[PDB]
Amino acid sequence: ADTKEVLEAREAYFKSLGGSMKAMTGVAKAFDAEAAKVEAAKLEKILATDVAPLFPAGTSSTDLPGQTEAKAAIWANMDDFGAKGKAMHEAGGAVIAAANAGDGAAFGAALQKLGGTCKACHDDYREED
Ligand code: HEM
Repeated sequence: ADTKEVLEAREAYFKSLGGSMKAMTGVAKAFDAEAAKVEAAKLEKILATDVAPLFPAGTSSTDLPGQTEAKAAIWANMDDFGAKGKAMHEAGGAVIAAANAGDGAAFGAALQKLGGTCKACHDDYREED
């Protein structure tokens, strides 16, 4: 694709996810049902973004040095990359459901699971440079 925009788009998407994770961690530390539901509503919209089109072949850190942290491995293991993304979506759905139920204990436990999915993908597909 016209490389510039996909790189901006996916970085914006992950940045918003990071912000969401940061806010929900604070809520988990001091559970408040209304704060949890507000963050969940935001996360719900973020998770609706289809990022597949944002990862066209040829946009790795090897192809565009210093402009992205996406490892070439992503395109070498596309099915796994998609599997890891689905795991996050599922874990994220579980967090939203917990927040909407107003269950603090379920919210915290679900948040840990979501965090694990960020790490699982980062470990294999994101540059640590
Ligand atoms: C888990 C909910 C999750 C979070 C949180 C998260 C955050 C995140 C940030 C803050 C970045 C850097 C973005 C920036 O430019 O500032 C980032 C980057 C990448 N991520 Fe991530 N990420 C979470 C989850 C996942 C999952 C489940 C995957 C893989 C299926 C994934 C992948 C990536 C990749 C690739 C990058 C690099 C993108 C680029 O540099 O173009 N992340 N993530």
